[PDB]
Amino acid sequence: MQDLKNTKAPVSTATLNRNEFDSKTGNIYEAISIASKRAVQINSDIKKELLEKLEEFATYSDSLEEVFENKEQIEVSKFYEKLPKPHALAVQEWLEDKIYYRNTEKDA
Amino acid sequence: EGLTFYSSEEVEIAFNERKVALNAIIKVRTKDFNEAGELVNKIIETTVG
Amino acid sequence: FIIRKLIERGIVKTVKSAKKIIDKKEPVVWDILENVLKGHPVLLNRAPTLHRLGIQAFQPKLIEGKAIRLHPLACTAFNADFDGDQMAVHLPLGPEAI
Amino acid sequence: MALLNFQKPDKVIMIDSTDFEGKFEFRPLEPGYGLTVGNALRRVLLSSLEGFAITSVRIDGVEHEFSVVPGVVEDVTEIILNLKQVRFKRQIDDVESETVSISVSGKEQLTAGDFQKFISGYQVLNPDLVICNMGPKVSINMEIVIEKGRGYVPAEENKKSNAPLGSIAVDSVYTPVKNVKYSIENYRVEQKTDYEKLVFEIITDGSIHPKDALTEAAKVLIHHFMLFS
Amino acid sequence: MALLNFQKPDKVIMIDSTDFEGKFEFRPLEPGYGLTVGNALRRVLLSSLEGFAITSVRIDGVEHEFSVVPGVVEDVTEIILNLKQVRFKRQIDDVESETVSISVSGKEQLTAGDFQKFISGYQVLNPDLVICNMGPKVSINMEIVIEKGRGYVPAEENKKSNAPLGSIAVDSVYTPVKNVKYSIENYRVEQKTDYEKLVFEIITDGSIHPKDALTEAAKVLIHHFMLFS
Amino acid sequence: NELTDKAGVPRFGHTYLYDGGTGQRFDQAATVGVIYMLKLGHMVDDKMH
Ligand SMILES: [Mg+2]
Repeated sequence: MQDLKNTKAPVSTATLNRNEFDSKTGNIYEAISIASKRAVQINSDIKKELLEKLEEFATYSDSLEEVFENKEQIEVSKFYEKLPKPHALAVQEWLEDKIYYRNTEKDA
Repeated sequence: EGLTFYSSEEVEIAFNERKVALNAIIKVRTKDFNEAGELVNKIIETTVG
Repeated sequence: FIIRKLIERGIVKTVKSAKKIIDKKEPVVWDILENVLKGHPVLLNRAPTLHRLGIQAFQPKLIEGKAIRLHPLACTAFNADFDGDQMAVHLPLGPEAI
Repeated sequence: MALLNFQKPDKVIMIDSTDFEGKFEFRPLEPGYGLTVGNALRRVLLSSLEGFAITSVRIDGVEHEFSVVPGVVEDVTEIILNLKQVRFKRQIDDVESETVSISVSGKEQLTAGDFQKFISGYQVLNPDLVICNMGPKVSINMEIVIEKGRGYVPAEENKKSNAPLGSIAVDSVYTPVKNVKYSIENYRVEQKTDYEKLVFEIITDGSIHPKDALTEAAKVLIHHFMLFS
Repeated sequence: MALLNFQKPDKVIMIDSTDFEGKFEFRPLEPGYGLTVGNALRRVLLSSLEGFAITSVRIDGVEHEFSVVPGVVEDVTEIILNLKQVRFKRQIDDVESETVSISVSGKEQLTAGDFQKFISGYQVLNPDLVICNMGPKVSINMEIVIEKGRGYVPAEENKKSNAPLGSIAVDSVYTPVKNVKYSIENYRVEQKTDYEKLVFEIITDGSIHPKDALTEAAKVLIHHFMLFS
Repeated sequence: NELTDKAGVPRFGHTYLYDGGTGQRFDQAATVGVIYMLKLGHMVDDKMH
């Protein structure tokens, strides 16, 4: 699993160098497609980890109130919220050559 | 006007000290391309702005 | 997205309660929206869109008032002045679009 | 007790600090106060601070600042320009002026650290500063004058009528601060996004830490405004 | 310890001052410090000083601000805009909020001074301000609420959810300072003519004395600048 | 011009202004005076959606 605590991906939108992004494939569109597929995978993994963590801190309350207050759950959710977005993590992985891609049609 | 400066640092110091005008013609030493296309230091007549 | 973060934080268990909280404009909504805006650009479009620069992506920031703040350097591309012009805001959803 | 409704910062946050540059943060601020504090501190930091710098230099065989010393790569104009960059921190108290006549030979490069052996009351803060490049057979003799002053003073005001013949007046950068810059960013507090955050950039020459300069500026402003009590 | 040669003023000197206008001097000052002190004080004076104003109004028989009181020339909107202009000076200490019930009849003109017989903790500084022109047979029964605040609070923020029916919230301009003007003149101390002299002219609404306004602005500036210790 | 001279106004309204944030006089004089402004019906409350 990725070390989300020590990730170098930018938190917000940043001006990325297009030449570095498409250097490996020679086509910015192919790189964008690969990055988005990896971003979908990263988002799935992050959702699974967050769901497990929330289930660990989930408290069973039988009250019929519409608003609940769980400070530990709120803190965990805030920590996950402050992390970079999945697509930013995918871009950071792509820049660091941490994404493996293969074209099935070209290798057939 | 007419002052010489070792770099942009002294120009900024003088401008912040109000000892030189923004539109004054000054001389500064900084990097600029030579006739061969290389980066060298030379004294160039310029303006604080 | 704010609804998703509300259910993740455990404040509200249903989308209806999240909608009620959002409609009341509570400070927690702004705290979540500040993080949600990060890394999720919007698309600004001014009609007529004569060239592709008529639609551009910008990183949104929360501001006060009811007017959209535009960077001055995009005006030439958008052919937009501040004499009463309006622009449409489009929000991409999927990671591919972002 | 009436100051309950006025939002004020709790501390000045220090992001990055070296011996030459520093970054400070001041948040949250009421609207308009960031500009006031930043402008006041910038003006005080620029105008007020004192320092020491070279005022006059004489070389053997030179009569004016438009000649050539035999054996050095740099001309006398460049020599004076590099001398302007030498930074001095006082070592012995109450020493306000020292005239140092140096003699260095057998070196291909004369650095500011060579002056330190012959200067008594001052410590050179940048000993690695190259002053002149010369051949191994060249011997140079300088007499430099170090004085205390404020701010930036060109040669015309530093000129003394009793200076020895052949001496050239040198523009002196006495101020320890090289540049002060501040920018104000909108800071969000609960529901309001009109609150302000002030960040500060101070670049010094090494004689004073940027945090120390900021503290001195704040102390000076407090002393000035206390008289309205 | 290097602050020996900075000539600092001894006191702030009051040339002429009434309860509404005051002229002050600040000397001797180092060059450039007059602008810093003057601009900081002007901004703090025009920004953060506390005051008193009206927050809610309830006229009997009037349910919304877009109605009319029988027999009164001015509509409720003009009455509200005039009520916004009433100025209060605190007479009893520790009084932060007061509810005033006003019943005026038999008069041809409702002035702010007519509120004084019902207000206990505050003093009307402009009793000549006309609220409305009425007929001799018109009886006006209104309830106003006076509170403490800073700057400007719109009527939207002043709306209380527990207010009685017919209560109309009003815009509140809490600022007590009407004008701050400063000038910088050169001052000669012994042989140096470069020292600066600061002149201050402050116009207040009468709720706070100009000297007290200067003292409070200075207090805010000290409180902000202590954080850089 | 005669009316401004009588009123104590600089001719053509050309007066030196001062910045509210820093207090420094602007390098060039600015045209200042009273202009009649109107509020039009194209208000932002009806256009945000
Ligand atoms: Mg237009």
